[PDB]
Order: sequence, then structure tokens, then C-alpha cells
Amino acid sequence: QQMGIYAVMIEKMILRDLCRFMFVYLVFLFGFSTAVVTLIEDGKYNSLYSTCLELFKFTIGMGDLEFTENYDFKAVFIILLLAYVILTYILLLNMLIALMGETVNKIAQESKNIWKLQRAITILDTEKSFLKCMRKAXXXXXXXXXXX
Amino acid sequence: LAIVKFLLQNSWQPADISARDSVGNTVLHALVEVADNTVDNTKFVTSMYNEILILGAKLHPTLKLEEITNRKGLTPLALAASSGKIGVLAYILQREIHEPECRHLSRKFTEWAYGPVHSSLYDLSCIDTCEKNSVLEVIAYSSSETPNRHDMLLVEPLNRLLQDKWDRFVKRIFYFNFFVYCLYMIIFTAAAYYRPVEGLPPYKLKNTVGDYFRVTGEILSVSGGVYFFFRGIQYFLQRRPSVDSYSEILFFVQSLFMLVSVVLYFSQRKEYVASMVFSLAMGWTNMLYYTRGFQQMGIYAVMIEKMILRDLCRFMFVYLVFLFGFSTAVVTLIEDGKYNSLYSTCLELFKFTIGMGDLEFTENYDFKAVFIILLLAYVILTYILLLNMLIALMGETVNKIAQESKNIWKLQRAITILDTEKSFLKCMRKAXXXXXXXXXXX
Repeated sequence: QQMGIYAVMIEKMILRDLCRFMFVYLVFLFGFSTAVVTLIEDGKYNSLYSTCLELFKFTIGMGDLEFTENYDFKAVFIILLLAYVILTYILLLNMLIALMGETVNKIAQESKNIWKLQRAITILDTEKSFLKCMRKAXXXXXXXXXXX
Repeated sequence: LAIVKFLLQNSWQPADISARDSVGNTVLHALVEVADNTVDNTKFVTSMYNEILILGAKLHPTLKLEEITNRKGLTPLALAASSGKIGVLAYILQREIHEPECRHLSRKFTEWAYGPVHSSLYDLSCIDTCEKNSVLEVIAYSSSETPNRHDMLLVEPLNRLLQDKWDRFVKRIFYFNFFVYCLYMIIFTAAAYYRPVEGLPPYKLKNTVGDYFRVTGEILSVSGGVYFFFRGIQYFLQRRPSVDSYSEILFFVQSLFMLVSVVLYFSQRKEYVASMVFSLAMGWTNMLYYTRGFQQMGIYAVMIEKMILRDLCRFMFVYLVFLFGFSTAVVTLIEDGKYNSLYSTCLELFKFTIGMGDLEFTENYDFKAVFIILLLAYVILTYILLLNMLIALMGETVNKIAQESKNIWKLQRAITILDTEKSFLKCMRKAXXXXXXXXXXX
């Protein structure tokens, strides 16, 4: 129950929140990385993939800031990197946490329903998927509230 | 009321029910002006309004009272909407009257009702009022001075009307615009990505497939650039501008950057590109604008805008202040080694915030314990205290916004739709509302 309800949040969190942050992250990272590749003539940081990977590290927590020397008009390259970090590493990562905080507040009662549903589906299937082997097939609940 | 009646009905001098005050306002205009969006306010204005109309139609049936414009060209409705008097605008939208002479006055007529079921019909003046103003048009591009502008779309006649268009024609129109824009981006990037390395551009065109392809892209991208600049100018001029409605400004700015780059290129300066690099970056981010009309994504984009200026802006000031102070304290500290330069020390100080902070980066400082104390304090107040604070504050902007940020998204689709039809050549387009209904209540 504690772990299963937790797993529901991970699934809920992943597609909607993670999916949303991923799109913008790909859009920002792609744009800025392209802007950088244009910027650098040589040194293997020219390759779009290579620049893009270097740009990713900023998000991971491994960002190098000024990784490559072989660029012209140096102040612009730094401006490009500072803007990418401010909008994208800080503004996004901190935003993602707050939005995650939202999915968590709304879910939990809903995420208990989902967990309850999942056990039911697992149980229902095994008996059906259990060969419909001999199994129970009266309900009553012991009760005591007064009301008296 | 009684005196309103006695004024209009008396034997001695009946009031002219349509007279205009110095500002052009009639009694219906004045009532709109006297509304203050409180529940009991709406209630009294709303029915005194009703009362005036009932008296107009009783006493002087020929008079189309609603239609009378104040000095500024505003019908009562259009004033209501210009000044965020929403309860009253909503009442006008929802007006329904049934009595002899009722039909001329009423806003909504209901026609099909089945034991379950109900239908509502809306006039509707606001959508089709090309000649002077539209309720949607007034709401869609409001001053942003007005106390209540975001709220208004919600009312049933306008909000449903807007949703209805998008399904029928407009969304299909928007996607083609988005797709067309996307290609412009791949091209701007592609030329820039593949631009020739060799100096003193522009180098003469090669007799190669690659030279032919890249050159088309460069021309296409600049041409793409002009479109925004032309569209942009119209908004400044046509939009009667005017830091509000930023997305248009960003589109204008990115294009301007692209234009400046073009001026530099023909000048033949090597740096034309730095202009180009800025122009390319501005464009991809502006792709974030195209998210709207996707409900989950568009609402999300509103939070990014809301988050950015107020929260990001606030954290930025203190961050610049702290980082500047401490960095200066450090430069003084170090005699030599290139960590003396204020910019260099400041950049080294920044890394602490990124997550790349070096702690003790430089040896060549005196009184070493002090330098470490300086760096530890900067980290404690500034990396941890700030970054963790920024997250909590962001958590706050998020909680307050979301309902508000849904209103903003709704507003943005409306503005996009309203403009395309107006900005769509005012091409032939719809210009009856009713809502299928079924609640009992029975």
C-alpha cells in the first residue's frame, strides 16, 4: 500500500509533468545549441550534437559554463550561455519542482483510487487468468455503530 | 425607481429618456458607469437598467435605446466591456424579456424545450458588431488598466462562441500557421548551422548543390524576417500602441535582430553573425508562443511567463546584488593571476550558483582564511538560501496563478482568433447563438 500508492505518483508525475517540461526543455536546448554551433568555427564543439551535449550538462548540474575557446566575439557567447542558464537551468528546474508539487497535491486521493483499481485488476485477472480455477463463487460486513 | 417613473410619466414635463450628458452618456451609459462589480451593485443596476428599457418600450417603442453611442463611440454594452463592468455586461448578454413589446428588448430567446431539456438563443451583437465595436473585440484587446479584463470571457455568450469557432474553422487555420512558422525556423538554423567558415563573408557563391541550397535558405530566412517586421509595425500602429502583450514585442525584436544582422552582412563585418546568433535563439524560444491553442501546453506556457517576470525578476535583482558585492570583495582580495579582473572573479563566483562552484579556485590571495570565509558566506546566503527560496516562491506563484493562468490562456486564444478573422482579411466568415441544454430542475 505505501509503495504502490507511491508508484502511482511516479506514473502520474512522469507523463504529464515530465512530458510538459521535456517539450520546452528540448525546444530551448535545441534553439540555444543551434545558436552556439553557428558561433563556433572549429574544435568539435561545432557539431550540433556535440554542442547540444555540452549544453545539456548545464541542466544535469555539470554545466561547464565556458567550455570552448575557439569562438569569435567572445562576449556574445557568454551572453548566450548565461541566458540559457537563467531561463532554462534555474527557471525551468525550479519551475518543474513547483509544478510537481502541484501534481502531488491534486493526485493523492486520486492516486489512492488508482492504486485500489490496480490491485483489483491484478486480482481479477489472476482468477480469470488463474485458469478460473476453483475459487469462491454470501457477503456481509461485521458492523457496530450506535445509533442506539 | 418611483422618481425615475415620475420623471418619465408626469403631466408637466416628461423626461427625454434618450438625452445624452456632456460625455455622451445616456441613463443606460451612466448606470454602466455607476457599477462597481459588487453583488448588490450589479443587482440594483441590472434591474434599474431593465426598468428603463421596459419604460422605453412602453412609452416610446420606436427608440432603439441600447444602440445609442456615448461621445467615444460606445454603446452601453461596449462601455461596460471597456471598463470591466462584467456582471452588467453579462446581464446584457443574458437579457431575456417576455411581455408585449418584449422581443425587441430581449437578448436571449429560448425555443426548443423537451421534458428534460433546454435551449438558449443569443443575439448576438458583440460577435458581429463590425460597424462600431465588438464585445469580444473590446474584451479581447482591453487596456489592461481596467480593474476586471481577464474575467470577462467566462460569460456564456462570448466563451462558448469562441470555443465554437475553433472547432469549425480556426484551429485548422492556426496549425497551418504553426507549421509554416516551424519550417522558417529549420531554414534559419540550417543556413546558420551550415554558413561558410571562411572570412570576409559573403564569399562568392559556389557552383555546387550545397551553395545553391544554402543561398536559398539565407534569402528565405531574411524574407521570413521581413514578415514579422511588417506585421509588427501594424500592431504598433494598428494596435494603437501603447510592456504588455509581450509576445508581439518578442516577435518584433527577433525580426529586428535578424534585420540588423542583414545590414551588417552586406556591410561585410565579420560579426554580422552575433546578430544572427541572437536572432536564431530568439526564434526557437518564441516557438513557446505557438503552444497556445493546445490547452495543457498553453496553460503551462502562461505559468512560464507569469513565473518569469515577477519571480525570476525578483530573484535576479538580489542575485545580481549579492554576486556583485561578493565578487568585488574578492577582486580586492587577489593581487594577480587573472582572478583579479572583476569580470573574471564574478564569473568564477557565478559557478557556485550554477552547480559548478569551485570553492577555492585561486591560490594567489593573502590572509587565506578570510577568502574562504568570504566564499562560505556567499554560498550559504546566496547559493542555498536563495536557490531554495526561489523554489518556494515559485511554488507560491504557481498556487495563486493556475485559475488565473487558465483565464489568461483563454484570453490568448480569443485574441489569436479575433485577430486572424480581422487579420484574416475580414474574409467571409460567420456574421444565432444558442446552447443545447438539459438540466432538471424538473
